[PDB]
Amino acid sequence: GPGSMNKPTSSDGWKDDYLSRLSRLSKNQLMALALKLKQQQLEQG
Amino acid sequence: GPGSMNKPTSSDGWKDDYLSRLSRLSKNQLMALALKLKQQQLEQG
Repeated sequence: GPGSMNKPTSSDGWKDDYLSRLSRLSKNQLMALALKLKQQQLEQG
Repeated sequence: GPGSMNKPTSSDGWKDDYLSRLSRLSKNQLMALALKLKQQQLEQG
């Protein structure tokens, strides 16, 4: 395997781990994260 | 024209309205929003 995780690399199974980790943030922290994500997708392209 | 600055100081106010609207979403919906932003910033740039 690729590491401690049993899942294959580069597959869309990262989305379940992203929802798993996102739920752990406080209300201010999830807002700071989503804002930091939003400004990146605006400055790209 | 020159690339600097990437934007003027004007119209930074979208960020405060983005925080204001992000706080209104349910636990599942704020994660769907952040995931929709994440897959875009991974495909872009």
